[PDB]
Amino acid sequence: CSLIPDYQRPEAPVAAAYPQGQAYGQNTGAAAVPAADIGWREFFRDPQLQQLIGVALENNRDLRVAALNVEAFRAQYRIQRADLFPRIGVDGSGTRQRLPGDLSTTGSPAISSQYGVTLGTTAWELDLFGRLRSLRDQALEQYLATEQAQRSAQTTLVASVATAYLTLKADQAQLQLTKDTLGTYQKSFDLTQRSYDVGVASALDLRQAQTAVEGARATLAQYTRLVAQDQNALVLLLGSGIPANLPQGLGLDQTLLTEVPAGLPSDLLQRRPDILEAEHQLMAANASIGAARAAFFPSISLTANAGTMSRQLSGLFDAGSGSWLFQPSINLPIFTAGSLRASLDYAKIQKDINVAQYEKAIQTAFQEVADGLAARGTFTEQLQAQRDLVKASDEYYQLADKRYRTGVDNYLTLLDAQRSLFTAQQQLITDRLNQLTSEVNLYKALGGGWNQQTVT
Amino acid sequence: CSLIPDYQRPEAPVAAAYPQGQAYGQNTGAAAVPAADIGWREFFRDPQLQQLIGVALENNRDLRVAALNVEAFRAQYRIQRADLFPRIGVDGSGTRQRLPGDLSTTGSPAISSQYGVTLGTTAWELDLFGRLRSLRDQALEQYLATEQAQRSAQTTLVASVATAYLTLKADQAQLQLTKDTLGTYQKSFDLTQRSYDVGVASALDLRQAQTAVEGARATLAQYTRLVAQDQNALVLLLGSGIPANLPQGLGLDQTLLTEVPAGLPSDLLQRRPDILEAEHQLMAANASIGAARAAFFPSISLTANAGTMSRQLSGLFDAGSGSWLFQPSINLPIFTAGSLRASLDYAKIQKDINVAQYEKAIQTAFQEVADGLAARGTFTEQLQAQRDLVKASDEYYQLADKRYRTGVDNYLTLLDAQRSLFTAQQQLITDRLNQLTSEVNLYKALGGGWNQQTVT
Amino acid sequence: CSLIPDYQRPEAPVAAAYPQGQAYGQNTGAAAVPAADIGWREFFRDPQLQQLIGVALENNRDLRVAALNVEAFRAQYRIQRADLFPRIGVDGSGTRQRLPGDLSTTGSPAISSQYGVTLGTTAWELDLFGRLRSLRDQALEQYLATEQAQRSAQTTLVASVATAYLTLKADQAQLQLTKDTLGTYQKSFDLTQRSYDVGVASALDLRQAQTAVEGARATLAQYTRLVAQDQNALVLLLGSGIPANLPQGLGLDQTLLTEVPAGLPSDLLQRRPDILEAEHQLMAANASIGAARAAFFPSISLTANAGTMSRQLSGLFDAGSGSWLFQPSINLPIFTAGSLRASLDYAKIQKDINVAQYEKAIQTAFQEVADGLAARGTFTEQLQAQRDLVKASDEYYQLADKRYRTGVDNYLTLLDAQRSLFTAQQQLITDRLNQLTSEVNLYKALGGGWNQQTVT
Repeated sequence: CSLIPDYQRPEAPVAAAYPQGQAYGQNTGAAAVPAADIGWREFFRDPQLQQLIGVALENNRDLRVAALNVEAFRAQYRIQRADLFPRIGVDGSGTRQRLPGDLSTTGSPAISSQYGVTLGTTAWELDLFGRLRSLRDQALEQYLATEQAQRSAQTTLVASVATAYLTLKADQAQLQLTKDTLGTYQKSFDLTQRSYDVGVASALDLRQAQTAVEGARATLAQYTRLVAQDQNALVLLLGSGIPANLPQGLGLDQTLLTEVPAGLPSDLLQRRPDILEAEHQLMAANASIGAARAAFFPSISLTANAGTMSRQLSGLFDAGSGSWLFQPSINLPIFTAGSLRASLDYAKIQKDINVAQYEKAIQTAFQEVADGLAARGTFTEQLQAQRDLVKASDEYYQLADKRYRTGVDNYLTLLDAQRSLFTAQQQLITDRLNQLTSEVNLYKALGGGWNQQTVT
Repeated sequence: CSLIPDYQRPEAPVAAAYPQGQAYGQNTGAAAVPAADIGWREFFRDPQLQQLIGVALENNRDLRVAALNVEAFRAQYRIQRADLFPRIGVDGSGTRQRLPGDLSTTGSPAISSQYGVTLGTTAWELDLFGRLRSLRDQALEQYLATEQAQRSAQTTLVASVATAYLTLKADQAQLQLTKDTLGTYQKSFDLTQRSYDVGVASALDLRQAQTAVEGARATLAQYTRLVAQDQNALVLLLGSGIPANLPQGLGLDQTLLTEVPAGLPSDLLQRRPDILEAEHQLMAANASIGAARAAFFPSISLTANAGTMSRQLSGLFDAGSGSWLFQPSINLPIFTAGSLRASLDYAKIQKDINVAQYEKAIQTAFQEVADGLAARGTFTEQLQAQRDLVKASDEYYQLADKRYRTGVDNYLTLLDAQRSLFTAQQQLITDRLNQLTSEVNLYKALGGGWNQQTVT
Repeated sequence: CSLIPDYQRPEAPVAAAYPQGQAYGQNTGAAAVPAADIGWREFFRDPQLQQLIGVALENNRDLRVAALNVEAFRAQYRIQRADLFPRIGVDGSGTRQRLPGDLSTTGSPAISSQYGVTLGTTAWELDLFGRLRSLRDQALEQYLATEQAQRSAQTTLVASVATAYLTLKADQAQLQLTKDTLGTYQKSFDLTQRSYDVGVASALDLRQAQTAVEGARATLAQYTRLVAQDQNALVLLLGSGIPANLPQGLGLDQTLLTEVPAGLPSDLLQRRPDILEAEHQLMAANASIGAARAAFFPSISLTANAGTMSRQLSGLFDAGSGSWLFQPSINLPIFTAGSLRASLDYAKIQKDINVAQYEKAIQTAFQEVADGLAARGTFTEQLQAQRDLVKASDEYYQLADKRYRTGVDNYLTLLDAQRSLFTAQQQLITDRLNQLTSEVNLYKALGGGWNQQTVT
């Protein structure tokens, strides 16, 4: 017997379609090559990023823990596996008691005694109704779950490494942008000083100019700090130092990511690792019901022997001192005070809990992918507008500087255009960061980067 | 015996009063109907929200896990409960050994053997000094704790659902506000273009105008994204789709929430579920001391029988083969190497730990409610000022546009007034969101929304 | 025997040096007095903070849990310790069975029986190959780990208390700054009203002025809220009320912190408590290998007696009813179905897992200190620039107000200078907060504030 219930994978409690509305492109339906199947070496066009990910998979201690845990759980399966087979040792026993007259063989106070090197099993449980086999398959599903948890952990690592790298690249651009800008404010301030010296620019003009310089200096210090803290974050996720002979990277203006396709909600159940994870736990919960069911049914047990017994140690390995034992022990529970029913309620409840966690994982997955698509339907429009804003801000700036130098107009307008230009450029860098990050996370949420190369 | 210590609920280590200072309204003292007692159907005036909460309580997988866990722990109580009663089975034994001559009945190598279908108990522990009863009441308090954890989980769910909904409603307003505003910037830009074509507005004016348009376009894309991600967040907390025939909602200008009263700090100990939770764990810790104390005291045990024994299987259900057994086993420990004292130290330490966690929960609760009241004493002033800022910003805007069109004044002033108006309106929406959120959280922290209707 | 493997502390998988680059001061190399050794009473120059920390160490429930847990784990060690010594009780047994004729002494259905108050041990495991001693030293390392976790918890508490206090002091300054500023906007608005009444200032001027007033009012309400919520946060971390007779504090302009030295990366392995923590867990993992190894080797066991036995209860404490028992039981496993190998794989895997967690803790520590130094190499430049920005902003303001009052220039410039001044001052307060916080955290990450006074 196996008393394990049949397993029916529960109904995905999400909509058949990903959402629609103003924020999303049209649903692309079924995907020839699911996003879960696209290798990260392919998804990440930047060759420098690729190597970094590689380093991280080799060296990152959290992922290393996740792989070790797969082994831990296999070892656990191997323990339960062994449990269906008899433990056989060499049991060298030896009683030597003094009894009183009213209990002795003689009738006066005697000293009886025995000895016995044997070979056999004690209390071997014979798995007729399948308590152990159930516990075993429960351990197997848990191993399988832990296998999925590793893949999950990897996809999380890939996403974090790419993000840490992109964040670095962003802040490096902010810093460089700030460098150039400070140079320009210093230049403008010097021109304005020569003008003030010569009688033309006002003290107010000069203070305004100074104001732009100092604000830019402060931002410079900030981004210098952020760039460095980004490297520290990346080195941590790598689990070792930044390699010394990287290929050249790609700038954020270039194309960094492969378009990965939406797929259908239903692909998550076959392809996202933490959903499979949760499913395995459910199947483990389900196997544990078997165990609790078997506790009702009769329970075979067995001690078995062969060896040499004697009255004194000296007669042990002497001819015809041979000994053996054979002893079955069938047991059928009849009255628990509900204990066995309660243990069975417990196991079913545990299954129900895992149904619900499995549903949850599905729901979470939907939400994250939906959000990914909300980003994908909106960031192209946003960057396009933000780029227009930079361009116009820049035209605004060119005019305002000219109108100021020429005496035609005031410093306040120049100051206004300078701020507008600098904040738009910073913001443009951030928007591009956020849009890259949304796709990275979308790739992770579809089923991510477990594969190095695309699987056909 | 029960060797469980008397339980004295520890002293609430918080101030008798909620704080005072510039940030708070006067303490309202004792509350006729404690906030914990106000049903969410009453606290939440918005009928659309009400249904959404309802959907969430039916469908949310995390709360479903919490309820299942209550059952899990009841099942656990039922196990310990059963443990004070004898396990009675049908134990069909059967030895068959070969002994040597110096051990046999004969004096030459013999094969002895027995068989015996019986009915009785093995090693039934008789609970004189109460080890089991203690373990049992420990399981009962844990069940009670888990009951409180569900209520806690519900109050967390109510708070999150209301928040997710309000956040949606806020972003919907931001989006609509942005829509209108873009329309106005487009309109202004077109007017400024006709003016430029006709010789009047300057190129600078035109660039400035353009600048407002593009910034507004970018914000539009952003809020379109946020509105959608908000729906995704709400659908997740609901644990199913947004229903298809909702009542009409209420706008954020309208009255959304019932005024809930402060109460006294002391109400938290009778009414906040995670404080009661922590208390039950403390009472469970306390019950476990009983268990460890009993390990010192003597320990009755019992095997009992009735059945049919025989020398061969064939004589089992034959007349007068009747058999029975009765066997007590009192045991008083005398020398542990401190083990039993250590086990008792452990249990007391575990109680102390739970005293401290119970105190903590109280302290956390105080802090959260205090913060709630800091919000309640300040958000009315803040919104009032922010509304004034909108009004004045709007007057500022009307004038600046007029002065610009009329040639009386420059585009920079118009641009300044346009930004001031738009950021104040956005900020006003956010402030109202934050103030609603503070009360929602305050309601949760007082003891929340476990009840559907107000309890009298 | 101890079958525990030799322990080699793993190689610190971080760079020999802390990072260099634009963000960092030169590496200061080895430190005469490591930062871990500087007492918090010394590191924190503010006497009011010092007392607050003191209060927190006395009263904070989380740290109290951490200390109790050290005791819990010592108790656990004491349990395993006791396990190498024999449990000796008083075992008052007593069988009374009815057998059938074919099993009885007589040959017809008899009722045999025995009784026996004794004193001795049951199944005392004799630790030849060291299963128990291993389990014991595993419990000792776990105790040691938990000891380190307390220190860690303290250093976290010190850092949080200082931070909560600084955050309070910051917001108090923001609030005061806002108070003064509002006073100035009200003053300016009144002057502008008298000007408008008298025919000179324009309606636009007046609206602009109003705008500054209302924005300042809203900020006032906000910081009033934040100041209070900060106190609530501090009171929580203290685990009791704010004392009633504090020394006077220090303002944020003053010197608050001792310069703590970098040290070398290598100091973290001897001095950061959670790294030592992780090491102890590793040494515990390592000790558990011993246990699993011993399961292969033979296994001595022993029951021993002295007492009084009899055929009837009435003969127990009668002369020459003396009884005793002596019974060894050596056992060597021969066939497991790989179970014992699997259990040994498991224990080694568990060691490997702890190698990796130990490495991780080191890596995390490096990252946090590196970040600390990135702050230390950049915040002096940043504050210096931000201070310049305040100064210039203030000059800008003085001029703009003068040029406005005098009819020489417009309100927009005044408005611009007013915003620039107020946001720079707020920002300056925040930067100073962040820079203080970085050093506080840097001190914590080096090895923190376990010591009250500097250790020589």
